[PDB]
Amino acid sequence: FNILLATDSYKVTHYKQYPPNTSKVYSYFECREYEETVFYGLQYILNKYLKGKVVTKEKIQEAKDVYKEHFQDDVFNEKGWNYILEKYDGHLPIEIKAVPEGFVIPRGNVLFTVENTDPECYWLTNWIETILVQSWYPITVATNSREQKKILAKYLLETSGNLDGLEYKLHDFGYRGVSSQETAGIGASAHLVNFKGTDTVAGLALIKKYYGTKDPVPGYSVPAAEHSTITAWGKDHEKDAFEHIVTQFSSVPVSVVSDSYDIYNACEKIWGEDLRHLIVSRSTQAPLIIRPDSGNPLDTVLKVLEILGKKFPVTKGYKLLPPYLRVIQGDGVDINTLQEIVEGMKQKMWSIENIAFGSGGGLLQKLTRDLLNCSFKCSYVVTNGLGINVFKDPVADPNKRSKKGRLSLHRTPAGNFVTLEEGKGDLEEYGQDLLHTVFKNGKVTKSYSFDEIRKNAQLNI
Amino acid sequence: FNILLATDSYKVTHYKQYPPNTSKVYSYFECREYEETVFYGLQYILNKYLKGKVVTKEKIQEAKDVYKEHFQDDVFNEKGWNYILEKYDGHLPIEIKAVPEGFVIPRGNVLFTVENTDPECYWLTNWIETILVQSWYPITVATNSREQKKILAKYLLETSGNLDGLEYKLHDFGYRGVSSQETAGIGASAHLVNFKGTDTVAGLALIKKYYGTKDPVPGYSVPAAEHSTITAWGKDHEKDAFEHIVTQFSSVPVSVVSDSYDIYNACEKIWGEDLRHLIVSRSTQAPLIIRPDSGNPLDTVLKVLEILGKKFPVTKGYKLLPPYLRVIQGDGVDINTLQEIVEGMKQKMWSIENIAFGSGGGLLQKLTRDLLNCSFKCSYVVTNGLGINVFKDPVADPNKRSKKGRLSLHRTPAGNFVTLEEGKGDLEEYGQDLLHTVFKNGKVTKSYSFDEIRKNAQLNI
Ligand SMILES: NC(=O)c1ccc[n+]([C@@H]2O[C@H](COP(=O)(O)O)[C@@H](O)[C@H]2O)c1
Ligand SMILES: NC(=O)c1ccc[n+]([C@@H]2O[C@H](COP(=O)(O)O)[C@@H](O)[C@H]2O)c1
Repeated sequence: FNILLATDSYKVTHYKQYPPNTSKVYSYFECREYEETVFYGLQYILNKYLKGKVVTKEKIQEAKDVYKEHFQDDVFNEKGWNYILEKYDGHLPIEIKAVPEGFVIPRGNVLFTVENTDPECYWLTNWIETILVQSWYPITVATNSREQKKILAKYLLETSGNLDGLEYKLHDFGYRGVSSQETAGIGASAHLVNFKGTDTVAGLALIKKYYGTKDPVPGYSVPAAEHSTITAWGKDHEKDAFEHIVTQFSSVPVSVVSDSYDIYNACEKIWGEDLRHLIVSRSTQAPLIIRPDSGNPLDTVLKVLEILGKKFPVTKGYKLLPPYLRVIQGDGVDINTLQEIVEGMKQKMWSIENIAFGSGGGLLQKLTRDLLNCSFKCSYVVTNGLGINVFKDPVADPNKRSKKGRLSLHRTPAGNFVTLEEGKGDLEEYGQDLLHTVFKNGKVTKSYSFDEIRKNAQLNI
Repeated sequence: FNILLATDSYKVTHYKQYPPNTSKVYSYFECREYEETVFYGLQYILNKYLKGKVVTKEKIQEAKDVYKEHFQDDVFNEKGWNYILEKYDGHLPIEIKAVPEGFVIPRGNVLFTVENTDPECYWLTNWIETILVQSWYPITVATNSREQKKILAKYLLETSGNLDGLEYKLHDFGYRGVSSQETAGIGASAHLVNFKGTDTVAGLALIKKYYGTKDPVPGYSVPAAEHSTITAWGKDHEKDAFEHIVTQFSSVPVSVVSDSYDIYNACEKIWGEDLRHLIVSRSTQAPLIIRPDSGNPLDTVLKVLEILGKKFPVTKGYKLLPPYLRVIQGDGVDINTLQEIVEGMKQKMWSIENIAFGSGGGLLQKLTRDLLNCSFKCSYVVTNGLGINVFKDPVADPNKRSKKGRLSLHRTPAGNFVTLEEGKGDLEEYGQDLLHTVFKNGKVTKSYSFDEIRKNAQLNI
């Protein structure tokens, strides 16, 4: 990894575009005004990509040769980097201030800020914008996940009276659905800020390496079948597949995909008759978890619950299946369908304790920077020894307006958050800044554990 | 990276669910029936994650410790992996056949197959499904990027009778909008299969390391301004920013974002009057590229085109701006809005040679496995010494039905593609199988250069 090659190309030519005599470039990151976002992921970026000696004679050479060919010109600021190499032993003269990871802050607030600690490197602050803006992913995943947790708590509570098992209603199935091995780990860890159910193993590695927890692992899983593990027996032997797997994993929870050929036939006949004796004998701590994987998410769940209800003993006002029988909808689930499904179940008078959800692509991939409008902007800049407040303000789009001057975040007397502009924070009217330095001159100054982060992101419930 | 930790959690328990006496598991990947996909990206995966000695005593122990806590049970198939370490020195007893990369194949066709080469490793085939499926991303970006090229080619050919400069009509801006550094490079290289304009430097590295090109680099870029490059000067001194920039880059093409305050009160006044002399004086090889970044993409472009048309000399029957002035729409661009904009310009009688497009999130992030239905499935298995064709066929979703038995791809006598199922491919009816062994027993057996891929992915016309 060469940080000199980890930025938008045009940013290579920027050092020649700022106002002469500029000794400071101050920028900030916000989820421009999901009215509530979870701040998570910076630490990962700090350690893995910005910490220590990121500049070397070799890397400078490599960049030089690349850009020379990339621009068909020699715009690369070779001298600017050698400076950092020769004076700071390849460490970035920058200071990043940010809110504690895990913090739930309303939109339109400053989350973190970046500024060069050396006037000569006034061009460095925005050079690292590209790599820093990717924190949108961890923030969005955690937030979107947390909002799904809210939807689940609301309905689980309404239909059962408690939230027993909430931490496991949304299971991560997004490993194969994301765009890369790295994205898998980042996103899966973001999801674990809110839940404990995951099949995206890469998530456990990242958390262990960059954040850490008291317990051995942040998330857990259970044995489960996949289509190949069923179809391999042959269509005529689907029942044999089911019987084998349930017996193999008899003393623990086990999920078996039942839609290989006909999910309904499977629930009514196979599970409800042919193997019924193997199911009802199951412990409450190790139930069978039937798993549909096709057709309309809400219709299939209701139709599957309706059938199992005629084959098994169904019992606050909502119908509950036997403690040894459960269902998991792990197909076509995203924040929107999730809402439709629980509301759809609530209507049909089905308790939510009867179900769990598996979300992959909709949980870790179908997310974008526009969702929370994660943006990095220049608000302050010193030119000719004079500090002026800068900002954009497109005419045809008042939403894209950025904040002005030096920023700071404060806890308001009423216990809320307020972001102050134009250095007004220096006047601690609402107390001291909430943003703390987490990085400075190649050194990670402040770090948080996954346990802290999890605590900070708890729901009000 | 630990391949023993790079799979979906439930796949760790699959070895105990397969039919007993199973010696082989044969699976395939396809983009279930965008009626034409660009196969690209496997080579990156094979070399970086599957090649060589990927199994070691350490990795076995690590994987064992994690899964013991993850499953709260000891289910990890330690004996299975030790066998691989002792028998093949950590090399994966797997063989992967695949259609040449860059190949443009219609959908519903097998793109690559996987199977174990040693009976005791029948479980390995689907253990690596998770990591192999992520190839959906490169395949999708490249395909989406190629379809957009078709659109640009169609309208640029009707408005100017020549595809000159098509290669640079769609610039990659998605570096910051993507979920990770690795995704950025993977996706960027994918886009570069069809174009040469990019700002996502990560892509140049990956191509150089895993594919290689005749030329020094796959993509190129030109100097461009950023909002902070304009606003740093101050609201009142926007014209100064513009002048300084166009001057700094007076001999090379330059892009200047001009919507920081008022896009229209910038093209008519500043660019059309105040600094017009610095513009009409520019070379055809270093024009001024005006860049709006907000408001309706189509409307802003059309309105900006009329302004510039009434301040500069305008000339197949379609309007054209002086060779020293051009426009790039680098906001709100995706496959769909791209079509609309080129369409809108056509109805307004403007030539496409007048504009270029920059796409970020829409290009590399707003995509999922759903788009092309990229799926990995088991089609052939050998149990009790006999091989049977297997597959899924969900009642409620005919679309999710999978192919049966050993597969092969063939070039029809009409220069088309066809997938022969049930090993019927052994019969040289339509020639020889196009799937080539690319990986076997831990070694990459066949590779392609980026030049071959681009060649294989070319468009008709
Ligand atoms: N434990 C499990 O049953 C499990 C885990 C991971 C992925 N998957 C499968 O892959 C899919 C997830 O990917 P998407 O949600 O992105 O389509 C699911 O629909 C499911 O069929 C299943
Ligand atoms: N050369 C360039 O002008 C350039 C390069 C990379 C990113 N960008 C910015 O980032 C945006 C693209 O990212 P998204 O389309 O994903 O929001 C553009 O609208 C632009 O404002 C601009």
